[PDB]
Amino acid sequence: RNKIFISHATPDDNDFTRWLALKLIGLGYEVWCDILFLDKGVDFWSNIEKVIREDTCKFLLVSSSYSNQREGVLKELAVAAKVKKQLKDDKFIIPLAIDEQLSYDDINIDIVRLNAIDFKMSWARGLKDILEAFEKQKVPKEVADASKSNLLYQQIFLHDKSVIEKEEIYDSNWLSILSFPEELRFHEYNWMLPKRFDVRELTFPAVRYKNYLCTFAWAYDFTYHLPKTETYHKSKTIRIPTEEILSGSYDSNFIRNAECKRLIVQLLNKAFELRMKDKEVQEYEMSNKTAYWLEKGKLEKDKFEKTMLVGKQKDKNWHFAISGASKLYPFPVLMISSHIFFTADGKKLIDSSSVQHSSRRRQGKNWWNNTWRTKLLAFIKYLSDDDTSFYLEMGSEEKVFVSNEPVKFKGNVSYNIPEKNTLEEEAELSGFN
Amino acid sequence: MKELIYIEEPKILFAHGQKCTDARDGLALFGPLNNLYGIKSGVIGTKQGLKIFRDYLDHIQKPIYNSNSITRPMFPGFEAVFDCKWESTGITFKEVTNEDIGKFLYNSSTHKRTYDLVSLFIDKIISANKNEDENVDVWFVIVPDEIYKYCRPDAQFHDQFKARLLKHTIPTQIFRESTLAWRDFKNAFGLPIRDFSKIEGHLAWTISTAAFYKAGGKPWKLSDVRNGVCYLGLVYKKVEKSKNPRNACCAAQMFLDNGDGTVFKGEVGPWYNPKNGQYHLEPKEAKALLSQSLQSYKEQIGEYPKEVFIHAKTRFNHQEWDAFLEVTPKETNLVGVTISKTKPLKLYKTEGDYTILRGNAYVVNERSAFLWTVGYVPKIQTALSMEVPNPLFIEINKGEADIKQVLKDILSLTKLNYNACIFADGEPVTLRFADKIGEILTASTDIKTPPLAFKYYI
Repeated sequence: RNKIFISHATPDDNDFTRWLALKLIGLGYEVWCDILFLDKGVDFWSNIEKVIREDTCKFLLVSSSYSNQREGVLKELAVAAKVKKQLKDDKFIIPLAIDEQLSYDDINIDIVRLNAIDFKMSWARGLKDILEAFEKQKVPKEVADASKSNLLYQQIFLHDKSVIEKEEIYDSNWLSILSFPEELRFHEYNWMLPKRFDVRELTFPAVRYKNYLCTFAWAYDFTYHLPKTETYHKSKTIRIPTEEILSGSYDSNFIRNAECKRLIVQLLNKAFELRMKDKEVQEYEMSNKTAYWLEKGKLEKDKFEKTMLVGKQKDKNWHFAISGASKLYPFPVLMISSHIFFTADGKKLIDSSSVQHSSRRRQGKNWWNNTWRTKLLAFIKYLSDDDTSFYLEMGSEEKVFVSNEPVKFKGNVSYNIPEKNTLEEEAELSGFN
Repeated sequence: MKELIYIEEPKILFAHGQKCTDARDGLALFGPLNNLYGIKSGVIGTKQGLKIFRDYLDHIQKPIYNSNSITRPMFPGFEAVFDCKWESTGITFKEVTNEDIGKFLYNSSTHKRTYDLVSLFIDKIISANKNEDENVDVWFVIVPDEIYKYCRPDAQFHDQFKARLLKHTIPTQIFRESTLAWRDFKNAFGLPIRDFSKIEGHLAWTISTAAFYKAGGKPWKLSDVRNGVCYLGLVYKKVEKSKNPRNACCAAQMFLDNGDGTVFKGEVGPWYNPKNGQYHLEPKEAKALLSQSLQSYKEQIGEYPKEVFIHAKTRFNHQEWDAFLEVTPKETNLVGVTISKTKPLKLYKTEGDYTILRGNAYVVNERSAFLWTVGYVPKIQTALSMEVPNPLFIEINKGEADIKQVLKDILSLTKLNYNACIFADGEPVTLRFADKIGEILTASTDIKTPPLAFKYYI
């Protein structure tokens, strides 16, 4: 007989039972209680009674306001008293006074006369007193072993909270690119480019690399502010296949592969920036790139595709938004970054940025994986021109088709989705780290 | 298909050779790795601050419960976890009257106010360590929650005060009254400003494991580690007061498996590049820093590192590495790793509401990868980061190393935050305290300090 049996008001005293049982098992005092036995049978009370009558050597009793009220605690107490009388032992029962509110009178009449080890001041002092008594009463205990406590704790509290070998499919914010213009052209404009002329403000993207003009557009594609180009000769222009550049096989001393790829990146970014002008999507200036959102009332009830892409938070209106960047390694894609932009009425913008960031964090708190995914996909499909992709305008004949369906990633191990307890608890909380 | 890889939880060694992932489960269940026996306090603050500290110590002695004990477990009580006596009986309390703080707090500009008030709270501690024969393990600075409120962000009182103590090597822990007596401070309504009620027990955990650590404590240590893994963390801070835009300060946090890192303050010089805003080191100071770290490691361990991973938030140029590869023993493998934070690769999930797991990683190539240090962890049944997790881009910029090994090391280095007893963190410890250590270094520029552990930095 070595088990240190404990009775408590579960689930009112599960934490204390687990802590004390693990401490006593680690120090060698073998323990028994309702917890640690999740494989409960049809008749658990029979096994509990058998343990108390036969196997238990000491009967600790978690004494709390709800310990005496609970019926199971009282039944276990009565069985303990019966066994104690059968054994004729002075201290076969030990009340652990863990609750301050439990008054002297409120203590159950069956344990009022039994001296109670104190835990109200400190759990450590109570454990010291219990160990001192167990030494005095010569309670058996094996050599100290803290490995068994670890294994039991893992098997009990960490059995339904371990990753599972299950496959999950994730939707990224990287939107593929289907086709590029056939060739990239470097025009020999030389003097035809006006001095101190900002090529950024052009109908089509163009980078004034060296003395040339690099772009996918044809030589005559621009004539409004460049009339002299009507006399340009296509013989001087240099054509580099885009497929060769992307594949990297292209090698020439005029320009290295990396610079060409950076030029293509800038061209794609400018193409997206120009293309979003045609769409009925607003503009918000980020730190370096640009962000695009939807104003109030443009959609029917702000619910494109039955997805709320605009709504109201307190006195302001939040609009979901995106921002586009370009990547070519390891495969050409458009990076999309979700944003939330908060407006006084739904058509203007909030000048301040601190309010923007604070409201962004506050609204992100209330949104989660499904909301972010749905809003991003809805916005991207809104920007679509057909059911397959949307096109950016590089030239009069050349266009870049950017898909509207993000690249699919896959894991190998996953978990199980419990109820939204995190949403229930984390809600309305800020600044606790 | 852009397949991902899962890298298991690093697992952390505790007392009696017990390996548990959560910081505050194998701590309570077993106890600290090193069993230091006395945390005699030296609280410094107002009398009301002393009362708050005494009441909070009495609370800590008794169990404190969390509303959600599945995610934030409880605190069984200090002596029931750390098996050492930290009570209000032994305290070398040193008083500062309210008017004393007031006269040093009303100095117009935050500049003079902060300097004078930090000197006020520093002279007392220096005198206590000098002229008293009762050497207290840790000095607790219970600052009333008006210095933190009135004297808001050199800035960052918390940082300047800790920085002007490296020469004296006084292990100190700084607390705010609102952090301790959060119920007492309340807004216009009856609801306290900082509602810790659902995480009250959590507040008891971090406040304890930190205080134990600064009192010569080693709460935990990495379990699986290689024989010589010296991790260098190159912090960086532009000196805004310097007339030269190139001028900047740097250091190097050296980490073994022990999780207690040594800070090697560097030399202030032209390390900034305004054209592209990239920290870079010239051959002379690069060699100086590497030699300092190498000699310190040899002295502490008796032999030179077998491997040396220098983590940084930017890319090392060729001058830096060609200097590093010179002052380094042939029998050594030097690697340089760039750890960018944003690098947009958000991975939303089609299934439901909860976020992606924590061990998932996307390996771009043999020299680049993405790691999800934040998100949802089954053990906590909660998302470490709200919203959708942001990945972490890791590239082996210089040197030859296995990308999977670097990813595993970077994930393991997230479990070494003694200051906050949490399951894990979103950054490796080498660069986690980069801004904090940078501000500390900027505060302490003229004075040159030797290699010192974190107990005087964080």
